[PDB]
Amino acid sequence: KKAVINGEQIRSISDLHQTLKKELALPEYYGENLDALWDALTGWVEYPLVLEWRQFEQSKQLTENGAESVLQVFREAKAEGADITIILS
Repeated sequence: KKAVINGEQIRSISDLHQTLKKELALPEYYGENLDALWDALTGWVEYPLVLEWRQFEQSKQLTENGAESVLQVFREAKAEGADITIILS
């Protein structure tokens, strides 16, 4: 699939969990964190996936580790075995 993080519209990590829940297509109980996300990517999302993380600054410093976490997982998937392309530029 092709996920895309738009920090230009992400008001807070709240919209982030929705952007991943929208691209990855997560369910309602979606933990919206590195646990449910990692649980998803590693058993929910469809690879090869494209995590085009646009503005990774906004939303990331606005919290403590929401964007940097969904990312530690996205990358953890393309690393361990997942076939995801984590982009940030």
